[PDB]
Amino acid sequence: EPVKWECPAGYEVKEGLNVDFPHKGMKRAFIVYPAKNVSGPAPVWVPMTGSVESTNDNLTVARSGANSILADHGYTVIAPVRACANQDPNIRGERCNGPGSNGWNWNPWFEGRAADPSGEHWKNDEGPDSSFFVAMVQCVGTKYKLDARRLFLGGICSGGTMTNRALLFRSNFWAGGLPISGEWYVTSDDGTPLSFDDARAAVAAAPTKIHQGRVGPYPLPAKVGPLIVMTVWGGEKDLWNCTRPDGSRFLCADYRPSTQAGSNFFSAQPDVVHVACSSTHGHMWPQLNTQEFNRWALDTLASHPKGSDPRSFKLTQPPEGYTCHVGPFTGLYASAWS
Repeated sequence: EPVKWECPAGYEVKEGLNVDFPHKGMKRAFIVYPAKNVSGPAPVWVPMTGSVESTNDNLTVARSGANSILADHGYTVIAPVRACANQDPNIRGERCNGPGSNGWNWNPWFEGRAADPSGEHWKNDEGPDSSFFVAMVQCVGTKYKLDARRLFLGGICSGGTMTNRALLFRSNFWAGGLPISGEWYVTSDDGTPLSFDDARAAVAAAPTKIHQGRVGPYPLPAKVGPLIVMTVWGGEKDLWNCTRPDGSRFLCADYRPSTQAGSNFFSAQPDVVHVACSSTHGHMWPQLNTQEFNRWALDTLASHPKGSDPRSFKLTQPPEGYTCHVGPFTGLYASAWS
C-alpha cells in the first residue's frame, strides 16, 4: 500500500496551525513544524497528547515532552489536534478527558472500541482518527519533502493507545511508532470485553501470551506490515486514576499489562522490530532526560526505515533513566521457569 501525496481539493497546507481539514465529515486541525538542517525527504514524527495535556502542551512544554523540538533534530513534526478539542490546540481536559461516545471507549482519540455492544462496529473499522492521520501526512507531503519509509507516530496515555491502534490498522503506511503507556484494553480470546480488574488479571495469569484487545481489530491481525515499535512503561507508578462526575478518583488503568500485551504481540511479528523500554517516571511523558530520550527514541525508530530487515537492526544505549531491549517486556511479570 504505497504512500501517495495528495490533499483534499483546494486545501492549502501551511507551516504552523492548519484548521478545517476535511475528513470523514469532520473538520480537523494539526500543526506542522518543518524539519531543520535537512536536505531532501525528512523523517516524520506525529506526536499525540493524552487525556489532559493540550496539543500545545505536548508540543512546547518541557514536562509534557516539548515534541515540536524534534524539528530542530531534523524531523518534520505533524501534530494532530484531538477531535474533542474542536480544533483548539490549547484545550486540555475540557470535553476531552472522559469516556467516549458512539461506540468509542475514551474521548481524547478514537482509540478503542467501547465495552458495550455499541463498540461492535469498531472491531474492524480503524475509526476516524487513524484514517485522518494518514490523510494529514499525505497532504503535508505535497508541500514538504517527507521520507515515505520513515513516517512515525507516537504519544502518551490515550495518545499511546491511539498509537497502538494506528499501528495495528495502518501497518502498511507507518514505518513504526512510540506508544508510551498506552492501553491495549485486553479482552478474552473470543473478543469479550473485560473489566479493568479482569483484564489486569488475564495478563498476570498468562504474561507471555498474545492477548486480544479493544485497542485493535478483532481478532488482531495474523500478520502486520513492516514496522519498528518502541513501547515504553513508566514503572510501578504507571497507573491512571479516572475521575467520577462527583470529582472522586478511582484506579482505572494499569500500564504494566497493556505495555506487556503490546510487546508480546509486536515481538511475535516477523517483520516487526519491537523495543521494550522501561523507566520510573510514572504515567506522563518520560521525565528523566526528556529531550535526550526523545532524540534517542526517534533516531532509533529512524534507524529502521520501512522494509528494513529486522536482523540488521542494532539497538544503541538509551539515556540514563531507561532500560531497553529488543523483544517483549521481561521485567514486569515473573518468568514461568522461576
